[PDB]
Amino acid sequence: EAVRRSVTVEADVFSKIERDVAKASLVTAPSVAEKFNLNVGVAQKILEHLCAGGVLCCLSRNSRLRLYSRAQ
Amino acid sequence: EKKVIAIGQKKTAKARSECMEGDVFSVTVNNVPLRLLPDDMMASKLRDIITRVGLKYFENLVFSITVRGGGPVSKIYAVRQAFAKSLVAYYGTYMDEWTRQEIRSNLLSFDKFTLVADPRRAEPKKY
Amino acid sequence: SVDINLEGTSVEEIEKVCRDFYAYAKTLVPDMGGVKRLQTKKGKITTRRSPCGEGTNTWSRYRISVHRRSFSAHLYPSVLEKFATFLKGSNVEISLVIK
Amino acid sequence: LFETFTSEPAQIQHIIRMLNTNIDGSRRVVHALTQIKGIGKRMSDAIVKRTGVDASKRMGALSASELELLQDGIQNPAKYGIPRWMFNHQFDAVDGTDSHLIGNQIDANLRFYIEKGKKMKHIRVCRLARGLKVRGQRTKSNGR
Amino acid sequence: LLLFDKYSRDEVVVNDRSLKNYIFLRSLSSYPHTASRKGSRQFGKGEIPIEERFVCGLMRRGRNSGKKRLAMAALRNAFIIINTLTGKNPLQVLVDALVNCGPREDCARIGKGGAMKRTSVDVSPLRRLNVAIFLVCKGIRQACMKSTKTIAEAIADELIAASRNSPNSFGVKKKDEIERMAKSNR
Amino acid sequence: MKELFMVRADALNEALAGYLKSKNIVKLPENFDIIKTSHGKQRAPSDKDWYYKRAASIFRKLLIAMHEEKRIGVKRLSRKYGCAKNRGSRPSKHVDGSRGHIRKIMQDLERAGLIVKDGNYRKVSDMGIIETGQLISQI
Amino acid sequence: QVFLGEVMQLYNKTGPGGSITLCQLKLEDTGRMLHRAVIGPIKIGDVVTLLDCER
RNA sequence: ACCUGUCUGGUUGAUUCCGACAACGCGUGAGGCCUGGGGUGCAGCAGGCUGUGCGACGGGCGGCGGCAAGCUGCAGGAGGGCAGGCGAAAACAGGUCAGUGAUGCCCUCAGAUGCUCUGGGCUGCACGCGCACUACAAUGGCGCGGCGAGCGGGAGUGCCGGGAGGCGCGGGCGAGGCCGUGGCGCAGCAGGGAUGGGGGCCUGGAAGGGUGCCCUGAACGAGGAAUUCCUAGUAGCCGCGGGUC
Repeated sequence: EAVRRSVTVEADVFSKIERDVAKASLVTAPSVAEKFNLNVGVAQKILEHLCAGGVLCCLSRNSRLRLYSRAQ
Repeated sequence: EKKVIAIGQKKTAKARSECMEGDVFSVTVNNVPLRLLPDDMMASKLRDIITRVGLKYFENLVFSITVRGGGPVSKIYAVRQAFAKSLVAYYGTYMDEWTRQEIRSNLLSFDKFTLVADPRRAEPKKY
Repeated sequence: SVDINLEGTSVEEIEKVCRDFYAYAKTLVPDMGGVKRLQTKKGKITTRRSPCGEGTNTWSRYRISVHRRSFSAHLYPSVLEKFATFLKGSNVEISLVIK
Repeated sequence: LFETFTSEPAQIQHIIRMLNTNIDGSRRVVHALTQIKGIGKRMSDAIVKRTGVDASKRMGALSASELELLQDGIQNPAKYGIPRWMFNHQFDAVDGTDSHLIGNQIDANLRFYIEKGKKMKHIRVCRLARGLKVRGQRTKSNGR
Repeated sequence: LLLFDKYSRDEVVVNDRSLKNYIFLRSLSSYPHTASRKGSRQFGKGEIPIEERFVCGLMRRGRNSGKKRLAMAALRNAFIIINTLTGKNPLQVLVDALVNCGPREDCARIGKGGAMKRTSVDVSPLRRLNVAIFLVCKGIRQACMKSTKTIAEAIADELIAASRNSPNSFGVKKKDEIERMAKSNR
Repeated sequence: MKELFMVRADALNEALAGYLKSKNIVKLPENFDIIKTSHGKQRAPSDKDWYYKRAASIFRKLLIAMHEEKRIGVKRLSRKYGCAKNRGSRPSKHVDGSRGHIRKIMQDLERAGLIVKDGNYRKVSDMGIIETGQLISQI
Repeated sequence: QVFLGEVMQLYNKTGPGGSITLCQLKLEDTGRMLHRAVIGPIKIGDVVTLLDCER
């Protein structure tokens, strides 16, 4: 079984995962990379971008893991 | 004026501490202040001693701790022993002694190695 | 300025030497420094026991350790010579530096 | 919020054909360029830094303009200010000019190497013609 | 004094009377790492804290031997994801993982004579805790090896799924597999 | 220099490296973008401004060696900048740093007057003491 | 249903390895005193959990 | 011939001891011992050094056993089986004649089985096997910043170079890693570094040796029957230094 998770964004998953992280309480960068077929590298920068917007507050800034939860 | 020196040590990590009657409480371990320690486990293993003894006993006591030798984690327990040993040695010299016996009983019941050395050394086998 | 340097492998001999020399030095001078003992320079040799390859890794460790003692003062050269005559019934190696 | 999202590209070619090699657009350019036979992880760091394309771009997202900025960067790296000692095939036996072999050039040099050696009865290619380990290696216990 | 400066060890209720003796919930350090000589006194594994007993179970399979600072950093992260996914005290969800993963009864071979018969055997509370630690630290490591899951997530995945008994967690599907072999022979 | 330590170490570094780049007192070599920085390293440094960031790290090491009242050279300094070399099937042995760029990065610290030699050892001078003093005042 | 059992008496380490010991077990509310084989490390004063549903 | 002593039982790491005893007394070994390790008393002197002592005996207490030896838990304590060292009698057709100006005997001694020189081999390779190394990666790898050991205490310095390396002065050292952070992101992939090509050097009289640079990028995705080692600062992981040179 060979997996190569897509390193692209197709303007339909970005609003899909934004709806998904607004649903969930806490999401992490590898968890969206498995639930969807994204690279965790592009998944990392998406959740930082949704931290830059008012979509999710940054929890813990560590190099091993960056944790994210929904705002308010 | 008032200054005591006590040493604590882990495996081969030796740590001096100097307790003085300074202006405000401060712990500058290895010429680095406690809030700006890069290793947080170095900082928290100092802080739980302050949490156990309580901050009221550290009113004006300035601790200039230095450490050398050993690795990262044995340096944590070197200064942690040396910080508490110099704290009780200051009260034994410059303060009232029944509080020092009160403090020593508090720490020894807390953890034995805060005030006594861990005799557990690197004891290598042969071939 | 005299530096009396003495080195020895046996310790019960080199402690008898420094004891009778300090019994000799207090007769001379009261500003004589106490006997200072430098680092015991020690060495080990690890050696296989077997003269062949039939045995287990049986390693015998032999050790040598030489003990150093020193004295420092500022005296007269005739006193240095009568110090020098005193320490020749001793098997401790003796060397002196006048700087 | 896709439109305000900027960092990673939307559409990427999955594979790129260059220098008779297929290089995946999924990899970033320094890691993508090393699929070329003759370009390692050190040479590709040199080429991207000397040419000046963005290393933080996936390779399929590159335009054709910067892609031809890379293929000439591969072909003559001495043009793009790369020092001599980082070259593949430098101080040549025949022409004596420092060069950097890419792709089929290495094996065609290698096929030439065994062919010229078997003519000259060279021992080192004779063991390589039989697949034997030809450097200082031991061949009793390992390599079997 | 609080674990990781966040979580109180005092408000952690181990409901099992069997394991209350051995799960150690006395606040001795902000970190799990207490380099105490408790293994020598023959029962002192019930005296080092349960989180220190847990992080020692992580540093496993050779390449991670002795990397306790890596493990309890990867548990410091693992308690933040746990607490903000569940609201519970992450020590309380940790002790509820082990009481839901320690096998109470086991299958073993007993015979005084040369013939040995496989019989059901009751499990000691300290062994029940020792192999509850072992089964979840196996399932944490084996689920995070060659996948996109990290070490800090697989702790959070297993200990949540162990605290609410479900066949997803590696502990309880191995705990119930062990206890089924007890009923297989009794 | 007690007040050297009373700021964050890495936060001092880009404040120091950005000072050495803005004042132009450290000069880049020709091959700066491709230096392995050790023979144990596998890649060149990924940072484009790695050269300044090291010049802040070297000048900090001379700063603390003055605080320890100790003299430091270039060859001993390269040992602080060595990694462990992946030696293939052999065990990974520690190797020394690249001495060549460290020597030129200290010579530019001599031209600025930050580092003045004392005998055969270069030492931090009073000019290096003052210019750090406005930096850590600002951090 | 699981019955918790307190160990008052330990004797007769048995089995191949010797880990298994027979322990005389007290039940709390009843007080019924029963021998049982327990595998791991046991101390007098521990409480063990039994689920045999037969004894 | 032999047996008892040298043991019914209990005990101990110990034929260690308690005890009953046709045995009684002894002796080796065991122990005692010697060295290192931790605690501190004094003394001397200047990554502190080394002399002299003290400190633990299983002493105290509780329960078993009671002429008991002892066992076991706790307190006190720095410490309650620390690590080594020497190591009985008897053996073995154990190994070493290739450590020997240790050697009997046999064989060889001028076309030598002597010595020495040069070259080659001991490094050959369809294959079988032992022990290790590096791995199969995300608990990872790579890039920077920060913090960084002990044994060993000789070595750093300035300049040239991209590195290896070079040159000139010359009392004079510190690791993997860990922490912080950036990239990669489950891929035979930035895992792995085998094999091979081209160049630069070091040592040496002489490279198949070592090192450095670039490139090529193998098997290996957890390993069959089997099988080794290990109880606490230990296994394991991780480097470092010394012998060889």
